[PDB]
Amino acid sequence: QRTAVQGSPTMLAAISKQWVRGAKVEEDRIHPFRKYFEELQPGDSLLTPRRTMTEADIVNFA
Amino acid sequence: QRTAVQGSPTMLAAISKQWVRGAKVEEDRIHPFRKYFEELQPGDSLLTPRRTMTEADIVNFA
Repeated sequence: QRTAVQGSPTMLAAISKQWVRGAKVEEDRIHPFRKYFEELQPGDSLLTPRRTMTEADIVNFA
Repeated sequence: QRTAVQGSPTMLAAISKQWVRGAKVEEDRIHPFRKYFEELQPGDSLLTPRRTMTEADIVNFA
């Protein structure tokens, strides 16, 4: 049976057992790549540091 | 016999059978480096695209 489910993205993430855009995340101060398959959960999240783009980056990449 | 030939560059190119500065050119929408010797004519010309110089280029080349 095909069923459309409406709600907030966190509710839809819990219903789907998959993270969706705009759903609550969880941060762990362990990088997600260091976790084994069983230790990972949908919604485990990492905010990286920043990188400022330069004209030098355009030149070097091209 | 040595002869001085005065005229427009285009006339001098046609007389010389060599292209000279300021003479009419022919653009062909096929890159000139793809033509065999016999297909090439003096005056076959290509305008390339542009490249903007940057401080990064000075640094990288130095």
